[PDB]
Amino acid sequence: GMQVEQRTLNTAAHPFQITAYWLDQISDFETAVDYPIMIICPGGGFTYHSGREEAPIATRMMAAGMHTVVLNYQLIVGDQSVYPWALQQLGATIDWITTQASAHHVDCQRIILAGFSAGGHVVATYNGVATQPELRTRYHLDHYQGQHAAIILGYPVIDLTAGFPTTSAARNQITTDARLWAAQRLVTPASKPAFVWQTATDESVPPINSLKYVQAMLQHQVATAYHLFGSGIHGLALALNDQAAIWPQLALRWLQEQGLLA
Amino acid sequence: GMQVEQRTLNTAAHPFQITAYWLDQISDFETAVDYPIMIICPGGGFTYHSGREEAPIATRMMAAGMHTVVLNYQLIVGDQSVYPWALQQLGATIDWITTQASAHHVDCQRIILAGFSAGGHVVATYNGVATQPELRTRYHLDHYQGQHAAIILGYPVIDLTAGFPTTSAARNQITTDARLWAAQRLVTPASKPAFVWQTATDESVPPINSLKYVQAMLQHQVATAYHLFGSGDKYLNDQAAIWPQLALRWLQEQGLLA
Ligand SMILES: [Cl-]
Repeated sequence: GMQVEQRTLNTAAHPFQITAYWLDQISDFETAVDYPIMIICPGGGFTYHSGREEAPIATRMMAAGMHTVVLNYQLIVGDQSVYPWALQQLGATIDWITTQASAHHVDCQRIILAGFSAGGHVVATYNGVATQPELRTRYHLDHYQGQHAAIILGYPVIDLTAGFPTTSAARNQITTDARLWAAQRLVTPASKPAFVWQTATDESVPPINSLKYVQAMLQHQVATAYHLFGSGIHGLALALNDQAAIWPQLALRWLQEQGLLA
Repeated sequence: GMQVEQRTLNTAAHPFQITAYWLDQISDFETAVDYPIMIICPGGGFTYHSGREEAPIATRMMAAGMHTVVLNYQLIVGDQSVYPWALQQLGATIDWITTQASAHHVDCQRIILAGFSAGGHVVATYNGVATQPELRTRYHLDHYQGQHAAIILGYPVIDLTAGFPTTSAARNQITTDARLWAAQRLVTPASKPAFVWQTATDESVPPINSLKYVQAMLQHQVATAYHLFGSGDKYLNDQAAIWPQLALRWLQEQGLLA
């Protein structure tokens, strides 16, 4: 069982919506077991918030014994830019989770960020910025509590010059802050570990994006797994076990290896 | 059941050893089967031929229904170069397999090359050279019959300037033919499909080697997959059990197996 909580949060005068899915305890009368938590930054190419792939992933991750929160980060809608706002909102969401840690029994040493497509850009960029003191200051992230332990990236947008979006006017709408264009360029040995996956045949998000982030992580010897699946079927929305999608099985095992999951 | 055959073969005045592991036919009421075959180019940094990881891998793969041959390609031993000799030996080994195909029931439309570390350089370079008639001529492969359908690469050496060897004298010893240094640069749409992987327990070069090959394959629209579990034991044991499942699935997706 789970409790669903919808909220509208606000930071930096850019309100945003989240849904929390709080996993129930085995008993209300037992000493609490603090569960890890995954914060999901959806896809949607910075114009919408994808749910199609994200909802099944949330379900699967929870069945493994985790809480999940979906973060509907700033979009370009209504002639806005995404940054720096999305980074502040992700920071504010992590902070909010910490404030809920006793109420819903959240292990705040085991906060995992997961980003898909455009959300992958937000997460990957966060992973860089939030782990460098100078950049936290610059993007005002030192106002927030809590930190992530690791990230998961599925078909992430990583470099806004690498094919998505298709035009420079679109890139500059997302942000004119060129420092945030290329998330791989913000990787340092301080970046938290990452599990990255994509399909080789991806015609929506150019695969060069994940190759770029993985290169940089490996260059700085950050703990990293990367799975580029041969067939597009492995990237389809969810419904080794031959009867279930491969990638969640790999990600879960990786989280176990990283000490982030029982 | 299998039969083991040891041979010392010779091409280009550079002898080389192979061992072939020929899967037995079963007497049954299933239709005749010619089995695929995997040719293993071992690791060993061009100074030895590794068996420690290769042996159980050969064993796992044969259990999926394939023959295997192990090719002890040219090393730098005795003040020698690796190339072009290793490519010619691999070509010769494939030719040899075609001549043995009726005797052992080998599906020569399903020859799979598997290269580990330094042997990954041989296999990756071969996938590029042997699929281009002009480079076939240049490296005297025009002479040999048979062609591989796909390759597997474990933790491969791909670009002899991307970390290993650590010295120019070393690189030159492997080969002074700089066209052969960077296998990714020889990828074309004619290159065969490639499955690449590495587990955390694997000791090899920086994985940017693998990434560079895989990107080249993507750029030329050749089927490829890449499974990096980590770069550097219940969990490590498990990775060893998991990657072959992915390899075998991929081989099935490619029509190369069951
Ligand atoms: Cl959607």
